[PDB]
Amino acid sequence: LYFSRDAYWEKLYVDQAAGTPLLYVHALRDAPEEVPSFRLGQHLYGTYRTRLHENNWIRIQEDTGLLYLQRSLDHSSWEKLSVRNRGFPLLTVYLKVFLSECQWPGCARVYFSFFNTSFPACSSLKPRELCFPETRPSFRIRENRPPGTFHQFRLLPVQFLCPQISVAYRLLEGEGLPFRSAPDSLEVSTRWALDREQREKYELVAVCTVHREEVVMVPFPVTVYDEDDSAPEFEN
Amino acid sequence: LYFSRDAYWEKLYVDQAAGTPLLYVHALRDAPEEVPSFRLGQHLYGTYRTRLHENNWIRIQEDTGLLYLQRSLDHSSWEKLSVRNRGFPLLTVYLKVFLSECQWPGCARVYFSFFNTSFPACSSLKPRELCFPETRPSFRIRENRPPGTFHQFRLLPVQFLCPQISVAYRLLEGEGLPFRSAPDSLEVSTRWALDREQREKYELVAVCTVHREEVVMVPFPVTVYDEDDSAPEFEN
Repeated sequence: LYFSRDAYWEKLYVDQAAGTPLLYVHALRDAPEEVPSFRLGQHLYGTYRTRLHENNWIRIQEDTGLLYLQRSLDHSSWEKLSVRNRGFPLLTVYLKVFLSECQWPGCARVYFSFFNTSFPACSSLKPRELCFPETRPSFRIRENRPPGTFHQFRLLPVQFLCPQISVAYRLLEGEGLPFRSAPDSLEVSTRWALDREQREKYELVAVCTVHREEVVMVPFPVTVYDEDDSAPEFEN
Repeated sequence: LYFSRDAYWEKLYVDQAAGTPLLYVHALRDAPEEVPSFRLGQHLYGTYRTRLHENNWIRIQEDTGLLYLQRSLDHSSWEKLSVRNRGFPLLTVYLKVFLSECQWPGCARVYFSFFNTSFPACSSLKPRELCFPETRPSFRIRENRPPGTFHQFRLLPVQFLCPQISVAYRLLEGEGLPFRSAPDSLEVSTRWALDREQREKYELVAVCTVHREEVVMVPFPVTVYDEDDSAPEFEN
């Protein structure tokens, strides 16, 4: 089994409610019977991999790969983490996610940009921030390995705190291609095994419709990996 | 052998001359006859450990642990690195430094904050920026292992580009303590083996005198490690 990304990212605010869902990770199969079992590392990490504190706040669903807040992060929580960050401003905190050192394919790092404020007002959010993470993701899919779900598009803290904003997604430029994003689906999956001899790189278009409708589009890149090698491929 | 820090940091600018010296790393001994031999990883890394490019610019002196620019980083160099950073703004780039996955005690990560400008005018620099890195370092020294040099204070790009600014350093609060920073020395060393049963943590004061004299002081923390365990200790 391997993650379809080496790194994930979202934002965390002061005083987000226990019960906020954060994002999903995804593991694809190396053999047909493989089933992921997700678990978190024990600690939260800050600047230059500083070990900050035991993670008392974030949990993952072992079967489905959903990360969520088990306990709210209040002002004091963020202070405990800040003071352990070796003098650097606390800008980012991350966790490790194992699927059965933290390195792809067996471990993903989930990064959260900390914002010292409340989650913003719903009405303040522009379509780009409602639709996709701040930097669009790219994906890793091994040739000649079984197809499966490798992404989910909806921003979970936005769907949770702003449930009155409707958001929908589709792909462009995937016709004839192995990718499925079905009507009303927030998931993206492959349809058949990939093969680097046919295509090494895909670049689809992800399209988000918010609401009066407004649309935002971003590239959707997928690199086809070797069945076996662990080394990251360059991305351009 | 082990590094006396897990992470190092400095700044890099556009168009710094080939031949700029950057900083030293230091490896202390686990047994009396051990001698480090330093080598760099093959690549430069950017945000969330993105593998950016082969490192064509920075070299290290294998015996002494001096990192320096073998080739200037011009506007185009920084563009090659930026475009490989997976859509994230290029703020930090790092290298791995092996002494015989990159994890203490055998591997240190050296981080450079990239500033898209020329190195600043010498006359613009305040004493704090002339004296110490932006976030002060802290050190790791194993109990019951041989003493040795574990830090060097002078900021090498500043000494190189601003040689008309005199800078000197000493410690306070080390009397009776195992630390030596000698008159006119820019190095700090231990004098005898440490022992966690006597002291687990030291917090000295590093004092820099610039030039008319102005002085800046910063804490100088040292954590005493187990002779054997690799796990980072929390720092407060």
